[PDB]
Amino acid sequence: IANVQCAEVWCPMTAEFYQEYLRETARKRMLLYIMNPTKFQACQFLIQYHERRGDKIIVFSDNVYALQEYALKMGKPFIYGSTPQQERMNILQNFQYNDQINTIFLSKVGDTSIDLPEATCLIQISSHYGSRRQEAQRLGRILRAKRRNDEGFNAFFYSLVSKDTQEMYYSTKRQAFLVDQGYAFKVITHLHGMENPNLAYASPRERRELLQEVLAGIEVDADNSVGR
DNA sequence: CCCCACCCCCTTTAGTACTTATGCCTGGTTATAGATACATTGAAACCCCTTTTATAGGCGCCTTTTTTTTTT
Repeated sequence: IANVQCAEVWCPMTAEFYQEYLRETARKRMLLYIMNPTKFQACQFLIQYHERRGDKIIVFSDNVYALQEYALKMGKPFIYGSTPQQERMNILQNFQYNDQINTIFLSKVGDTSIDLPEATCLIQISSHYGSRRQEAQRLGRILRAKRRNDEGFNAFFYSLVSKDTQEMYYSTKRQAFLVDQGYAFKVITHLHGMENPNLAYASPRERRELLQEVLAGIEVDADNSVGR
């Protein structure tokens, strides 16, 4: 069946983002480790790497502010709570059947339930308190073998983690849980050859633009999307 | 170091008011089928042509004659 490589990708906090992360005490600070430009660049690189392989990729964001900043910047479709049934089905049908559209962004509305589509790669932008078990379930529902029976791994799960933030605490936990569940698991601190790609936020000024936008957000913007 | 108090959260479900689509029925004029106005080519139906020899009324129409009225 699907043979899944699980990885955490540890990304340093940009010093400007780390500065504010410390100073801010309300849940607003979650947005600084979520939008950290090193983490965005890692996500962007992984989408490029996998799209070159014609893999299908779902990127999960539990936070709507982040869902849009990522998807719109990377020019990928996104689905969340207010997305109409018609537009949602357009996007899912595109993901499933149109070879030009192989990456989509989905929020907490994905699990569960509408029918999560199948993919070969699942990237989680964030990690939080506290459901290790909902993560493995979603991984299981989404990931299908890329049709590479010879290969060691034919599907891929990545969880992006910001260093020096509360995100890391969730890591020793996730690693233990996933391996105990029978998964191959590793920690990636440096993505081989990100410097051969043209990724966003190469300049301090572009990072500062995003930083201003994050600082303008409120504690409400840093809550997970809730849905019943 | 231990106990008590305060702060922040997610749980999902029940209310009636408000908006959108479907069925409702309703006022023009347009598209159909056949007959009417009628007009078509077709045909049949119609009177018309050749005269005679006698009888004797009525018929209408002609130019010349006589009488009456008008004007000078």
